[PDB]
Order: sequence, then structure tokens, then C-alpha cells
Amino acid sequence: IVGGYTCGANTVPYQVSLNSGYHFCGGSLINSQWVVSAAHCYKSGIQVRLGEDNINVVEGNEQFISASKSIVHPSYNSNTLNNDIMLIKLKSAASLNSRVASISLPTSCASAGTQCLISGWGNTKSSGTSYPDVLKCLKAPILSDSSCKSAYPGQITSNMFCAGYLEGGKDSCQGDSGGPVVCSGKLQGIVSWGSGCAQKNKPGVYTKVCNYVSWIKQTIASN
Amino acid sequence: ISTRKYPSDWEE
Ligand SMILES: [Ca+2]
Repeated sequence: IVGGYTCGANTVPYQVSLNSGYHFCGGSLINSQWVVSAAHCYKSGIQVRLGEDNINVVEGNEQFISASKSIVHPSYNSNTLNNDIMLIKLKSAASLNSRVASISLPTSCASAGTQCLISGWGNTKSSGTSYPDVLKCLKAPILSDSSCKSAYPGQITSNMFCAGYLEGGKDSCQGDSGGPVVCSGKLQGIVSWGSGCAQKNKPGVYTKVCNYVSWIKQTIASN
Repeated sequence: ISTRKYPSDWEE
């Protein structure tokens, strides 16, 4: 997260870390046994880390649980990043408490101009690198489709939306992928891609979750 | 199109 703020411990209790001997992506807990992330975060032997704030220190709210299944969207395309969504099943159910809780799926797609909370442990600089210990937070608006498609001509599908600030300074970034965009208590977005981070006229692009709710519920139903 | 995995999409 560039130009954001320290969220404060466990103020985002649906946020998880995907770990392979190091944090590489984020995710969102949607029930005790299932997590939502980006398809491009896919890899074998993932450890899901729930209840994290400082990913580099044991603070005593962590549940570390191994992924038992990874289900990439059947029509994910790694070149266009269309259908950049993936479901992860935990090997054992998380213990749901105050600092570890589900986020709700949306009933409807959100609209341009809504403010959302975007969070993760990604980079905080738009030039060079600085990686935080603690979870970062950003309030950002969903952009019109017109401005989205104008920022990235020919690269925005019906399953993506832009969110952020066209003047730069405030964005998601490397390390945030797979993490949540939450608008009025629903998961509307997944950190996916952009050109650079927090660059002028290059907003964050996010997977449009509302398009996927049936497929998510049926996938959970049948696995 | 640069994905936002750490440290990068291409670095893996
Ligand atoms: Ca920790």
C-alpha cells in the first residue's frame, strides 16, 4: 500500500497472508474454511496466516493453517488477467473469534464513486522499495468504466474495475495482490494489477468480485 | 500489466 495508513491490529479481521516461507500475496476469509485471493497468487504448499498484524513477529492471535485445495477460476487467463480469482480451502477450519472473521460477499455490484478500504503488506514506495511489518490501509474510490478503460486502453474487461487516484500518490502495490477491496462491508475487489504503483493516470485494477458470487458459492458447495 | 504479487510476478 502506497500513501496509506497503519490499519491497527486486527481492525481488518478478514485479511489473510499467503506464505511460502515469506509473504507473497494477501487474501480474504469468506468463511471458516475458505479464502478468496487472486489466481496469479496460485502456488503449491501455501500456508494461510490468519489473525496477522505484524507478519514478521509472533503476537499471539495468529492461526497458521495449510491450504488443502486451490481452485483457480476455470477461465483465468494469465496474459490478460481476466478472471483473476482463486479459492483456497484451509486444511482445518479457522477458529472464528473477534480478530479473525469472515467478510461478506456482495448481493450487487458496487458503483463508481463508492469509497472502499484496500489493505495489505505490499510495498509503500512508488520508487525503490519499503515493505511494512504491519498491515496497511487505504481509502479509495471506484472509478468510472470510462476513466478505467481510458487509463488502460484495450486491457479492461467486464471482470475488472479501477479504484484509486489519477493524480498518483495512493495505490496498492507488489505484495498486496490477492488482498481485499471492501466497500460498505462487502468484498467487491481483489488486488490484481496496475502499471507501476501510485503513478499518475495509472490506477489500481481489481478483480470485480460481484461477477463471481454464484461460482464461489457453487465451488464451496461442491468441495 | 504488472501484477502485484511480492516481490513481482516475473520474479517467480
Ligand atoms: Ca504476527
